[PDB]
Amino acid sequence: MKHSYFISDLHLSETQPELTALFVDFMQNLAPQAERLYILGDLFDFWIGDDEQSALIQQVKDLIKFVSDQGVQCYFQHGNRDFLIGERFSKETGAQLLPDYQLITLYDKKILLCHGDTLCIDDEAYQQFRRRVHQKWLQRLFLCLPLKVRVIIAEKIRAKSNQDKQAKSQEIMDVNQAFTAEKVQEFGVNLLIHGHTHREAIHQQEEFTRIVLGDWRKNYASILKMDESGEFGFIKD
Ligand SMILES: CCCCCCCCCCC[C@@H](O)CC(=O)N[C@H]1[C@@H](OP(=O)(O)O)O[C@H](CO)[C@@H](O)[C@@H]1OC(=O)C[C@H](O)CCCCCCCCCCC
Ligand SMILES: [Mn+2]
Ligand SMILES: [Mn+2]
Repeated sequence: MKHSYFISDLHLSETQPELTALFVDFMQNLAPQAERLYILGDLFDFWIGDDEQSALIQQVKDLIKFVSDQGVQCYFQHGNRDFLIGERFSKETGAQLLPDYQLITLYDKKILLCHGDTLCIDDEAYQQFRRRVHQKWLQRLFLCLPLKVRVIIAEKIRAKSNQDKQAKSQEIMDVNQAFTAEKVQEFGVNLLIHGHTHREAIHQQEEFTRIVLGDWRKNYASILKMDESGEFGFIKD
């Protein structure tokens, strides 16, 4: 039974070693038997450049490389927490980098993949911040700074973002339905998979189905599985 997995929004961090354990069990016991593994952003709590080094980072890279070298096709799509991942991280892990939208053909299904933050177009404060940090010239500037200063910048940008979110309603921090519907029509799909919005769900709209990967918490790993029988669903337990 050929099958593939979809995960996102793990936000791996030394502060939370409960998820890393869940990630190790998934990568060592289920991922090797998969045909493809897609990681749709927010694998790390934050990413400040491909020269980051730590016991947790070298662990996570190893798990991806071990799954990849066994013939599993691994893909990474950027999230908002780790959009700085580049060509070096891709070579070290085997995970091929996908653009912010990617149409795939899997098990006779046309599927649109994105992280999910580009669909929250009513969060205008976030979208303006997203346009700035995605400019290549400023990213080259940021990566020229020493490793230690970028971490504090990241920890404080994280800190501000935690404040601004409590200033926002839940509506504008979720996906705009009309825009999301237009995306699906642009790519000609009946199936859309994304993360970012934290709320694991499967919405069976009339025109299409929208699968939402949830956050990983200490007691739950959100893992979507599709197989060649055309079924899909989240690995419970
Ligand atoms: C080239 C520069 C490199 C910088 C490297 C950055 C390294 C760290 C990046 C991770 C931070 C990331 O969490 C910020 C973010 O995206 N938050 C949005 C998101 O909230 P989450 O909890 O992360 O899901 O989802 C929420 C719902 O959609 C959304 O609301 C949040 O958006 C925010 O809260 C952002 C704040 O509203 C504004 C942020 C301003 C902070 C400083 C801006 C200065 C611009 C810096 C330019 C150099
Ligand atoms: Mn996100
Ligand atoms: Mn996230």
